[PDB]
Amino acid sequence: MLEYSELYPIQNGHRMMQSLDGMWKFQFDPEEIGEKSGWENGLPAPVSMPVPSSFADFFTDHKERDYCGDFWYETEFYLPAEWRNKKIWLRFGSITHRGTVYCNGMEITSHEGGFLPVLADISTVAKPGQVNQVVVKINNELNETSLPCGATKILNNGRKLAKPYFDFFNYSGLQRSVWVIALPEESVKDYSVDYELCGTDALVKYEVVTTGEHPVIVRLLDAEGELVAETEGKEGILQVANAHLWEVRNAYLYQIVILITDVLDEYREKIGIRTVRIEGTQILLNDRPVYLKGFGKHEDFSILGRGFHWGIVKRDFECLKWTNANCFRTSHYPYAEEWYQFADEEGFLIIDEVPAVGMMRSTRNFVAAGSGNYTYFFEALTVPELLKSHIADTEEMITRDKNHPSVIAWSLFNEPETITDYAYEYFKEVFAAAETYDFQSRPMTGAFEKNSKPELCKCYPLCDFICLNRYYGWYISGGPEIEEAEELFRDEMDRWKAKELNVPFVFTEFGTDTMAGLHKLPSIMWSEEYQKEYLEMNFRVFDSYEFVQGELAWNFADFQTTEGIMRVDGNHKGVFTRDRQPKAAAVVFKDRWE
Amino acid sequence: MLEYSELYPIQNGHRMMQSLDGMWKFQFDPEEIGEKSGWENGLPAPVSMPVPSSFADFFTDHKERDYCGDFWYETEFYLPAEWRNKKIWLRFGSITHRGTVYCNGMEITSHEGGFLPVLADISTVAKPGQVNQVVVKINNELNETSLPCGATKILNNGRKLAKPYFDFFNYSGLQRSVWVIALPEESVKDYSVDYELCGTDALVKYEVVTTGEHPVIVRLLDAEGELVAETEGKEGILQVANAHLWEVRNAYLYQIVILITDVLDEYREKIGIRTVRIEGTQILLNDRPVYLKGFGKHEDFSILGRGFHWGIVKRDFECLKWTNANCFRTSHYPYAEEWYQFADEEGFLIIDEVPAVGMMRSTRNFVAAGSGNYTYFFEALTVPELLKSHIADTEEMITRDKNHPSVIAWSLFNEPETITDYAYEYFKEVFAAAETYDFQSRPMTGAFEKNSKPELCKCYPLCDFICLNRYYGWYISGGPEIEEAEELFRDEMDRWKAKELNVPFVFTEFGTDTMAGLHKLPSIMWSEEYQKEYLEMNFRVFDSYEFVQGELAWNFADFQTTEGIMRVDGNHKGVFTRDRQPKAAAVVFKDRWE
Ligand SMILES: [Cl-]
Ligand SMILES: [Cl-]
Repeated sequence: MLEYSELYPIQNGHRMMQSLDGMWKFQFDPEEIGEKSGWENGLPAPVSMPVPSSFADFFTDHKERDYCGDFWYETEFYLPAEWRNKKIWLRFGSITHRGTVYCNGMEITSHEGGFLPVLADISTVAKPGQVNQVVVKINNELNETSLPCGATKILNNGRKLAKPYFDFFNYSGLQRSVWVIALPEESVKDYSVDYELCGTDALVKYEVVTTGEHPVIVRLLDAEGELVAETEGKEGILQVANAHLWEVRNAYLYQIVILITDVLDEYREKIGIRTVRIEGTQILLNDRPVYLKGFGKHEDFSILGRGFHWGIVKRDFECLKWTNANCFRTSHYPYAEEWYQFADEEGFLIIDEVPAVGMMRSTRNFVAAGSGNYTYFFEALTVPELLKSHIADTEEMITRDKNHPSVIAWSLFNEPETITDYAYEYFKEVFAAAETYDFQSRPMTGAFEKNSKPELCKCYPLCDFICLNRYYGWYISGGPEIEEAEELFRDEMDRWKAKELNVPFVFTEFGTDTMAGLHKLPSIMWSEEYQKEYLEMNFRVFDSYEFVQGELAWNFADFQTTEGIMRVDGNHKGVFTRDRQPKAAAVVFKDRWE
Repeated sequence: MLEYSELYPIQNGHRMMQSLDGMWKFQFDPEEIGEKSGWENGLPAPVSMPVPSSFADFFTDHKERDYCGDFWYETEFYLPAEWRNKKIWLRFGSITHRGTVYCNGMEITSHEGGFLPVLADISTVAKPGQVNQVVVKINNELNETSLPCGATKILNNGRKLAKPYFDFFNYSGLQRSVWVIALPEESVKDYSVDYELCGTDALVKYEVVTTGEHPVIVRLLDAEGELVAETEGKEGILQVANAHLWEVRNAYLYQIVILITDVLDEYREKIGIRTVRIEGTQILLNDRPVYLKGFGKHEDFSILGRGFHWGIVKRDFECLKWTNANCFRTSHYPYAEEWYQFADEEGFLIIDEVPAVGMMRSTRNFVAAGSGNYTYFFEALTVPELLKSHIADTEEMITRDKNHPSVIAWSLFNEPETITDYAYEYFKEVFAAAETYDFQSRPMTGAFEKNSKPELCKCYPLCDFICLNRYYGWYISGGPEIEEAEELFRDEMDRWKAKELNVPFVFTEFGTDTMAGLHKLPSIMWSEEYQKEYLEMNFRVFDSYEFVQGELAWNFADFQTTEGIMRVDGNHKGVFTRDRQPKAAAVVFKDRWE
């Protein structure tokens, strides 16, 4: 279990917080001489770099956009003098992909994983009342011992080029907000809630972790601040009579309030009373079935790359609502915590995905996810280091996101090898670990490439429901062969039906690249009309199987990828353009999903 | 030698001609029951179809655009009564890809090859003074015994889908003009001219073929109609003193006049006195070196497909002149005869290409032309039938085009297998046959894919000069690897240099797909800026080798291809858009080629 708290920062009497967002100093370190040359003390010749954002798309030259290797940030903040006697942490929403944090010259901690928060305890070096310095050494290379997976090519000048095993640009930097926070010396470290429904009434079971021994009181407030339940102890049950349940696209948020007393700490968070259970082939939310309708997405916008902005969230949610979606998948990595906060208010359902993408050794991975070629990926001697990373990223993800009502499943892989017992052994461990970290035991899943065929795949028995990525009519029998493609699709769904697994299937990826404004009569692959015809055919197949309980189309919006001959300025399978405007097919979803 | 004349039709006393262009009747024959059901007599339920044009892009539904198999045309013309006693032929500029011609109910002839004229002698069935009927059964399937090569997929309904081994849409139909012509019973069938330069003076050596025994007189007129030479005999030498030579981008056309006498026939054609010789690594035109600057092209325009229109020629030549080009390659098939006629007036140099494309078994042939995978193509038992077709298409091409001054080389293959003695044996025969059909023995060549490596290729010793297709910085080390690509290019050109072959090299294909209006700073593959950077780098490499004597960039204009995931509405490697407007890179050529 973890040496820090994953809880979002708040500001009350006992807990303080100050934003470090703004313009930082930035400098590339291509010869990797920073540590030995005093950069922990300040950067020798930096530039200005916005935070949060991704560094790549600001520059005007290739070597800098495509930089791969070591690079540094530095900034300076004044701590209020009133934060003596408090524990003081730096909280980075993310450090992509790995980094060591230095503060006032001292190395505080290093982290691996570029999509989950990083906590640095600077209590012993922070100078309250004075100006303080923070310096972060970051690395954005890809390998097969960390997620997401890939490789690093050295070119003739010795400069490094990222060669990912995934299909999305390797944005990196400090992409999410950065805080400095003050906690009490005895503090709430973690807590977990589970829900039971008793007719109209409800139980909120909870457990609490603290950095101390003092008694804990837990209060639960309704939307208007009035009290509805109170229990003493670090373990308890809250009784909410005539409970107001969090519903799909109709949220109700209670407020939990955790206290440590003699009052030493207070933590407050919005939660939603709802239950998630798989009965047979159905997904039950509050004991009634739900059908998932929505999109795979990316944290991706012009200029900012993966940088968080609230304006992107607002628009992306006003578009999801306009299509009448109810659900999205945080593909292929946990998002910024603000996305889940807002999903909670709006009643969207989230499949939360750990970044286990790239577990097949292929640099053009999307044509290759149906080629039939096994890459011997889980037979290699780096696999134990990889497994340790994957489990640690699952643990940090679940701890961070488990108390959001919108999060209803965990996706623990996208398009890996599953056709050999080497991969069963691997994934069995991962699921085992995820089952222990989630106090609610909500459904665990992953998304399968076409190569994980019903006859050969070893891993679908680990899944509570099964997610399929399928491109019938695009990478398989596309264009004039599109009727062959429908058959082949039905052929496979027939074989899955024949297995009588009695579990739900969700299509988590299907789509066509579509250039906005390419019209052709008759339609051709890449036009707007072909996208509509494609979707109308996948819909017919989905609607032919009682156990298909969900469609998450790929993608919500055009996004940026590694450049290559099959990628025309990124990936054009969006239903919206990258500036968040709808292609002709968005209307297809809107109508179907009403 | 051939049972018909390849000479363009003219109209004088002795030779008459009438156009059949207009709206014809058209009908698909998917069950292939036309012959047995009386369609030779008239079509049972036809539609209207323009001639010349390609049928595919008129329709609004897939099954008809993508039709593959048998299909029929029919029209009706009145012959003047005055054409009794004349021999009467139908002349189709083309019938793509194969066809049997019926006239007034009788089968006249069938043809194989879809890019060269088809002559049908209807003398014995034509009814002068009445209305006559012509009916053509056509087939547009692809195989490995005819050119260009491919395959035919049967889908689940039994309908056929063309699966070409080449990268261009399988347009088909009656794509060029169609005449009915009247000849004298004793007529000029063929003639050939060769040129010698004697200081300021010149010799036009000629031979003539007739369908008879009567004496032949040959006259040569200058631009203004005045006489400059006369010789009796079917074999002769014309002495032109103070000759006016056809020059690059500065043409002079004399007029040859062939007569049969007692006067029984007259044939007239414009020719240009010029010489083509390869001395060492130089291409000499009129004994001085020339550097080829221009484009590979296609017969390709919106709506019309491969249909000929003079307006396309005019605009395409006003664009070539604007880029300061001097040369193009009729890739990948002989064009309509009007293109060469106009090249003669404008002084452009032409590499004339027989349609020997597809001689490697691959349906995504352009990523595969550098993959390294041999397809065992010339070891197969269809190869002798294929060779017979290729030689017959070379023979018909050369006979048709040999007397154009603009035609200065023959390309006899594009991107075939060359790395085994199976293919040497094949191509040795082809060159042997082409050498016999060309009275001027002008240079013979072909274009090589990257897979025909210097160490392995068996076929470059047959070539008078060597043509290379290379995509360094696009299908090989493109994008951020573009400096690796330059090296690799130089590595190969170094190996060719080391072979000290002392022959000229012409790059006949290099380019990048470029979406008009995609700008990015820094540039990415597919943008307009990347095209410029690509070209500026290939130019540096070309300019580093004394023996590179030509650059023909691919392509002059965006054109239509089989639809697929790597083709965004056709092929975007044009320097012009398909509507004949310039991308940013066209200006690069303009400046370099002044
Ligand atoms: Cl640059
Ligand atoms: Cl249709």
